[PDB]
Amino acid sequence: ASNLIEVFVDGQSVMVEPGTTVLQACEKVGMQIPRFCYHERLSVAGNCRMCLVEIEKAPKVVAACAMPVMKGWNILTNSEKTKKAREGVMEFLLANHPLDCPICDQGGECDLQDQSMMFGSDRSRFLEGKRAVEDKNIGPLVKTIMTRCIQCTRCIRFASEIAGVDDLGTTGRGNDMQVGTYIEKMFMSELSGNIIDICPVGALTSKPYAFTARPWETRKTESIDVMDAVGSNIVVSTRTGEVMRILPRMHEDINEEWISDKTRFAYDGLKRQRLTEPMVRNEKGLLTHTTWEDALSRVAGMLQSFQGNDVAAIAGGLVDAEALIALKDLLNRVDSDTLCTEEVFPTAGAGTDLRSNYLLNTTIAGVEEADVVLLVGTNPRFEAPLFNARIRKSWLHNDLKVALIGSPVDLTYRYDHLGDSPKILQDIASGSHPFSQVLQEAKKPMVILGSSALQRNDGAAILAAVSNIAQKIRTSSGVTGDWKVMNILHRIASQVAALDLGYKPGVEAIQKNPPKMLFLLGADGGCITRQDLPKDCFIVYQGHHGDVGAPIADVILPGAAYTEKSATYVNTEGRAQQTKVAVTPPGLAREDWKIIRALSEIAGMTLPYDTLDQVRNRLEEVSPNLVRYDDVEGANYFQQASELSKLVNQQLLADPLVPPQLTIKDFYMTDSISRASQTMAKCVKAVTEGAHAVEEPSIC
Amino acid sequence: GVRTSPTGEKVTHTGQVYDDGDYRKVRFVGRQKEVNENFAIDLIAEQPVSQVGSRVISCDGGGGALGHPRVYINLDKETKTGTCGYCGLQFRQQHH
Amino acid sequence: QLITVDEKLDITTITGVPEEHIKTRKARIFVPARNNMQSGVNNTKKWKMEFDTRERWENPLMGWASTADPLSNLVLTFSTKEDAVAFAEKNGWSYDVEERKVPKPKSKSYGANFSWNKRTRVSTK
Amino acid sequence: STSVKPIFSRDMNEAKRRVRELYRAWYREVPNTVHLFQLDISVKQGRDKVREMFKKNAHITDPRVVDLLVIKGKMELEETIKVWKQRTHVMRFFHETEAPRPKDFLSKFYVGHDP
Amino acid sequence: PTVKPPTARKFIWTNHKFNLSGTPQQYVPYSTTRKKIQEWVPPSTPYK
Amino acid sequence: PSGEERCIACKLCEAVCPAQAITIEAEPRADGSRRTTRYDIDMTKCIYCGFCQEACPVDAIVEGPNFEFSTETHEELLYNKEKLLNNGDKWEAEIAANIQADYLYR
Amino acid sequence: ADTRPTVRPRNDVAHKQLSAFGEYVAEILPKYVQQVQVSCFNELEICIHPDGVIPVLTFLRDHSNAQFKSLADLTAVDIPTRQNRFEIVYNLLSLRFNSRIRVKTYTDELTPIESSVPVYKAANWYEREIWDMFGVFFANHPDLRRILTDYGFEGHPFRKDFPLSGYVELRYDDEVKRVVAEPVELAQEFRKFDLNSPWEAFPAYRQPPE
Amino acid sequence: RGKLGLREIRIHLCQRSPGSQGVRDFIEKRYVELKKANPDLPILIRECSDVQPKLWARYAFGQEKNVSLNNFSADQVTRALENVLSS
Ligand code: SF4
Ligand code: SF4
Ligand code: SF4
Ligand code: SF4
Ligand code: FES
Ligand SMILES: [K+]
Ligand SMILES: [Zn+2]
Repeated sequence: ASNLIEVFVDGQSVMVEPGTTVLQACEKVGMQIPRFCYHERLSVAGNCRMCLVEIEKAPKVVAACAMPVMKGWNILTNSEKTKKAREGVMEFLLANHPLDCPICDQGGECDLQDQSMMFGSDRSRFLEGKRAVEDKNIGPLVKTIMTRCIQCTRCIRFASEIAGVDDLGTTGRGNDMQVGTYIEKMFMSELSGNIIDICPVGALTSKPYAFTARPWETRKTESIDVMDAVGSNIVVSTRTGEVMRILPRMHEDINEEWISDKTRFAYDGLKRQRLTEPMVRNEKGLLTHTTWEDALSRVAGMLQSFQGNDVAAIAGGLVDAEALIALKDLLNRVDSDTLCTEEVFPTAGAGTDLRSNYLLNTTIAGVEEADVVLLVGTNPRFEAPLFNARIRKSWLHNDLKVALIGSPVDLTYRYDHLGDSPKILQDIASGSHPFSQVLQEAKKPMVILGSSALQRNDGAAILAAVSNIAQKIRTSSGVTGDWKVMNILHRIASQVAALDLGYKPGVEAIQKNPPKMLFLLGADGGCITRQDLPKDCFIVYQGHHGDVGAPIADVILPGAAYTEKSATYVNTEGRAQQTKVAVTPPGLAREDWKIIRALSEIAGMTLPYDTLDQVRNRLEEVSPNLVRYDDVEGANYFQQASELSKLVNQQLLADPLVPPQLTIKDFYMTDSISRASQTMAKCVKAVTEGAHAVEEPSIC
Repeated sequence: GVRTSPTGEKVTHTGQVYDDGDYRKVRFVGRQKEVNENFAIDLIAEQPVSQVGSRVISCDGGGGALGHPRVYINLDKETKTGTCGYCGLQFRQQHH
Repeated sequence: QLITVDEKLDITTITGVPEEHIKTRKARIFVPARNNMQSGVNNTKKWKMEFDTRERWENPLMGWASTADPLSNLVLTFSTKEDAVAFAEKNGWSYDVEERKVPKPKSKSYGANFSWNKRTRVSTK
Repeated sequence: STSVKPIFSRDMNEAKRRVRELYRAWYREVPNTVHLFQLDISVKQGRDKVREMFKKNAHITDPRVVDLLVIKGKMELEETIKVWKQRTHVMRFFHETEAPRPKDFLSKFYVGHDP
Repeated sequence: PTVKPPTARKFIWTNHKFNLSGTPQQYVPYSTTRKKIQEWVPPSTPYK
Repeated sequence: PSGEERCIACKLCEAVCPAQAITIEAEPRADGSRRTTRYDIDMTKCIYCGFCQEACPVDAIVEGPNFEFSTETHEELLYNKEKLLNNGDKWEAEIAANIQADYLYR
Repeated sequence: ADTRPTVRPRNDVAHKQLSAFGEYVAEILPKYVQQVQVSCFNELEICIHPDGVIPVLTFLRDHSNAQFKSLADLTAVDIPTRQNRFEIVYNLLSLRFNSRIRVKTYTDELTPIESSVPVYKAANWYEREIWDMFGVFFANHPDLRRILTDYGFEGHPFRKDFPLSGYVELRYDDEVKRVVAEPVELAQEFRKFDLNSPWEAFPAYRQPPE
Repeated sequence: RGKLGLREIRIHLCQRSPGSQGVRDFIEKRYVELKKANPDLPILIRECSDVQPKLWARYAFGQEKNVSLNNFSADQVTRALENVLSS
C-alpha cells in the first residue's frame, strides 16, 4: 500500500503501517525489545521503562512500547546509550527485589531473572535495606507474595480489560505503591488464573502448583482442553510420568493465550477416584477387581445374545471420536442404531443431516467482525468462558452491540436485556420488537443460541424460532452474503463429533425403547438410571472416573483420560483437534477404542482396524472433516435446513428461559474430572461459604 | 513425632508408611526401616517468637554467610506473626 | 564418474534401529509453543521433531520413573519444516506436521487509553 | 538431482552380484563357526539364520544402500572368521533369553499400552 | 576436641554408631513419597 | 541451629549434578513451608565432585568427611532422605567445623 | 592488548596474516575451495568440495609455503538439518610456520569420502573412528572396520538420532551361561532438561527473519 | 427388523470444487423433498474441501457400499440415490 512508511532498525529498512510502535518495528527484523509492563494483548502502560531505546540523532531515549515510529528513524537497539538505559532500569528493578529465587516458584522461568542475565549488570551497588510488603489473600487459586511485585500493573490491566473485573488496582503512592484490592476481597473469575501467567515475577503464583516442580525438569505435551466445547489449546506439563500443571498454548483463533480456571486447575481430578482395574459383579452383588479376560468375556457373552433394539449406548461428554466410531461400528454389527448422547439436540427438520444446524458457523474469530450479537438462553460466561472473553474483546475494541434473551446474568460487559420469555423470539421475526430494526440495519449480524436452551422440552421450537430470525436477516440484502448468522454454542467437548458421526442426540430413543444391554461410554450425567430400564438390564460402564455411571454398572472397563490418549475432539465451531499422550493410563486402564476393539474380537464381530491410524482412516470415511486438524470447514445450506424447520410447528413453552449456570458457584464442578478435583471443591467453598473462610499459610 | 501405623511400622516425617497389604514392606523383615527421629516441623515450632520494634525485620538464619540469603519481612499485620521463608523463624512487632 | 539413482531415499536398513522403533513410532514435527510464563520468543525459532510418549512406571525399590522406551528423550532440531520431513522420511518414521503459529500483528496505541467517546478508555493506571 | 557418487555397484545387477558372493562366504562359514565357537545350534539353524538376515533386506532397490549392506555384512564375517567375536556375540543373533512377544491385538492389549 | 570442643546441638547424635552393613540394623532404601493416584473404591451398597 | 532443615527444595543441586545422581520431589509442608518429600542420592551414580554443595544456596547438602562407608549390597548405597538426614545428625559436629575452616575461601 | 582485565585481547596481526593465506589457498585451488573464513579468535577454515580432499590436503602438506606436515585431528560433526548431514573436519599443524589450519567438507549416509591415508598416515585410525561412530564410509581405506564399538554393534552412536543409552544392554544369564544382550530398560529414565532461555543472548549472531 | 434395510446414507462433497457441482445442485433442489419423502432415514451430508464426491450407504448389520459421485450431474446423482433406496 501507500500507507506504509519506511524506518530503519540498526540500518535495516522495514516498511510499517503508520501508528506502529518502535517495539513492533523491531519485531519485524526479528528482534525482541526487553519488556516488563508491555503485553501485546493489554493496553500500553509504558511505566517499567525497560523498553527504552535510542533513536539516532535523538538526545533522549523513547519507550519503545508506546512510541509510534516516524518516517526515517534509525532505531539503535544495541548502542551504548540503549544498553546503559537497560542496565540502569534493571538495577532499579532489583534494588528492592527480595532474595527469593531458591524459594520462588517462578525461579527458572522468570523474565526478571532472564532479562537481568541478558541486559542487566552482573553485580549490585545497592547498600541499603529493602522494602517489604504484606501479602493479600485474593482467593484459593492465586498465591500472592507481593514483595516480589515489580509494579508492572499487568494484572490490573488484565482484570479490567480482559476479565471485566475492577477488583485490582494500585493503592498508595511512590515507593510505597502497592498492588491489591485494598479490602479483603477474592479475585474469583472464570479467567482468574490467567493473571499468574502474565505476572512476569513470582508475585502471583499458582497455589495448587506451589513448590512441586521446576521449569527445567518438566516435559511439555501440546494437547487440547476437554472441559468445554471451545477446545482451548493447552500445554500439559509432566515430570517422571506425572501431570504437574496445565498451561495455555497460544492459538489466535480459539483461546488466544488464555484458559479458564476449570481448564487450569481441574487436572488434580485425574489423580482421584480413578478406575484402574476391570470390575464385575460377584454372586453377592458387589463389584470386584478382575482380569481383562474375565471382564470382556462377560460383556461379549451378553453382546452376542441380543440384537437390534436390545443393545443401546449413551456417550458421555468427554468421549473421543475414535471411541465414538468404534462403539458405533460395534453396535452396527448387532444391527443396533440406538447410539445416543446425554446432550439433547432437536431432531426436527434437518437435524444432524446438515452440519450448519449444530455448529458455530461464524467461528470464534468471527465475533471480532460482528456488529450486533444476540444471545438466547445461554450464559456464555460460564458455558464457554473463552468465547465470552472474545465477545468482551469486540464489545470493547469494536463497539459491539450485544443483546440477550434469558436470565439477567452478568457477562462482565453491559448488554441489552430484551427479556426472559421465549415469545420474544416470535416478536423479533414479526418486527414488533424495537430490537428487530437493529438486526435489520446491522451489516454483519450474529445470532447465538446455547445448547443449554435446547435441553428444554420445547427445544425444537426454540431452534426453529431462532432459525426463523436468522433466515429473515440473510434474505434481506443487508448481510454480505458469505457472512453466516445462525450459530449454536455447545458446552460438551464430544457433542459436535458425535453429531458428525450420526449419533442420535439425547436419550429419547432409549426411553422410547428400553434396552436389554446398555453401554455407558463415560456417561456420568445421570440421564438413565435403573428406574428407566428393564429389571435385569446389563449395564456396562466404560470410563476413567467412578462417579455416577460406574456405581450402577454390571461390568466396568477402565478407560483413559484426555491427558492419556491421542484422541480427536471437535469444538463448537467445527474445528477438529487432537490430543497427545502426556502420561499413560493408570494401572490396568486402556485406551478407549482399544477396549471396544478387543470386545469385538472376543465377541466375534471383529472391527476392521487395529491401530490408531486405521481407526482414524475410518473416521475419514464417516465424516472427512474429522481428520482435518486445526482447519475449520464450513456448513452451507441454511436455506434448505430452514425450510425443513417449518414443516412441523411446535409451541413455545410458557416457561421463562433460565440457563443452568447462573453464578460462579455453578461453574467449577460440571463433570467427572472437575467433580473429583479438590481445587475446584475449595473454589466452590470459597465463593459460597465466604471469602475469608479459606485462609492458608503462604510463608514463601 | 514418630507414631506407628496399626501394622507396626513407623511413619516418616513425610508421612510415608507401607499400607496393610503392600508386599514392599517385606524388605524390612529381618532388617529395619530407617526413620530420622528429629522432625523438622516439630523442632521449628518450639522456637519462641521474636518481638521487635520496627515494621521491617531482616533474617539471614544466623552466622552471616553461613546462613540463608537475607530476607526482609513485613510485620504490619497484627493477626499473625511474620515467618522466614528459609529458616521458619517467626517475628512479631512489639506492643504494636 | 556418476550414476543415476531415482528411488525414494530410504536408510532404515542401514541406520541400525530395531524395527519396533521405526514402524510403530509416530514422529511429531512442530515449532515449540512459547512458554506463557515468559515473554521471550527465542525458543520458537526452530522446528523440533519428537516421538510419542510411552509408558513410565515406578521403580519398585526407590519409586523412580522407569522407562522401556529408548526414544523418550530424543529431540531433533531443524531449520525448516521441509528438513524435518526430509529427515523423517529417509529414516522411515510415520510423522505428523503441525504448522507454525505466528503471533498476529496488532494495533497498539497509547492515546487509545484516554478516549472521549470510546470504551477503550482505561479507568486506572 | 539423481546424479550420485557410487560406493561400488553402478546398478543393481552389480550389487546383486556382491550380495550373491557374500552369501557364499557366509554359507560356507557356518559349519566352521558352529565348531570353532562350540555352539549348541545345528548347522541347519545357523544357515537358516543367514537366510533370514539376507531375506529381511529383500525390498531394497537402491544400489548404494546395497553396497553398504554388503560392506557391513563382510565386516561381520571378518570378525567371525578371524575369531575376533566371542561365543556370546555369535549367539546374540538368536535371542534365546527374550521371552515370546505376541503380535496379535488381544495379546498386546492384555499386557500393556504399547501399540 | 578436648581443647576445642565441638558446638553443641540438640539434634546431633549422642551415641556414635559404626558401619552397620551386613547386620540387622543396616539401611534399607525405600520410597519416601505417598501414593500418587487414588483408586475409586466400589460401593459396599449392592443395589441392582 | 534451631533444628529446622536447611533444604528448601530449590532443586539447584538436582539441576547441576553432572551424574544425575539426585532425585528431588517437594510439596508444601503441613505448616506451608517449602520442604522436600523425596531427596535421594544414588551414591553409585555420584562422582563425588561437590558441585551440589557449591550450588546449594543454604548449605543444606554437603559432602562430609566420611570416606569409610563401603557396603555389602548395592541397595545399601541408594540414599533416601532419612539416610542423609541421619548422616547430618551423625556428622554435624565435624561438618560444621570443616565449613567454619573453609567458608571464607568459598 | 587493552586494560580490560576480563576481556580476551585481540591479536590483529595474526588475523591479517591468516586472511592473506586464506586468499592464497583460494587462488591456488579454485577448483575445490568453496569458502574461506577466519574467526575472531584467529582460526582459519577452508571449506572445500568433498572431491578436493586429496588435492587440498596434499597441497597444504607439500607446498613450500604451507608445510602442514602434521594432522592434529580428524573428526565428523552431525547436523541433521543439513542435506549433507555429516561435516568432516581436518585440523592440520605447520611446524615450519607455527600455524594451524582447518579443512572442512561434507557428505551424507550414502556418499563415500576419499581416504586421506595416502596423505597422512595418521588418518588411518581417525577414519575408522569416523566410520564406526558416524557411519561415513571412506573409499580406498587400507582396513576399514569398527574400532570403538563392541563387535556386532548395530548403529552409529555419535549420530544425533541415536539414543543416548542405545537400544540393547548386556547382562549375564545363568541359564545360558553367557553374557546376553536384551532390550534396554532403565530403572530410572534419563531426565531431559529444557535449559535454553527464551531471551536472545548474542545479537551479533542473529539470523535474518524467514 | 428385516434384512438389507437401508440404515443410513452419507454424501461427502467439496465446497468449491468443479467436480462437485452436481452434488451441490442436488442438495439445493432435491434434498428437501428427499428428507420429507423419507422422514426417518438419516441422510448425512458432510462438506470438506478437496474431497472426491461419494455416496455411502449403511445397511443392516454394518454393511457399507460406496458409490462415487465425481463429475455426476444432479439427475445422475438422483439415479444413484434412487438405486440405493429400495434395495
Ligand atoms: S520473581 Fe522469583 S525467580 Fe524472579 S527474580 Fe524474583 S525471586 Fe527470583
Ligand atoms: S502483581 Fe505481577 S503482574 Fe501485577 S503489577 Fe505486580 S509484577 Fe505486575
Ligand atoms: S558430588 Fe555427587 S551428588 Fe553432588 S553434584 Fe557431584 S555427582 Fe552430583
Ligand atoms: S539441597 Fe540445597 S540446592 Fe538442593 S534442593 Fe535443597 S536447598 Fe536446593
Ligand atoms: S515495556 Fe515499555 S515501559 Fe514497560
Ligand atoms: K507469575
Ligand atoms: Zn531466616
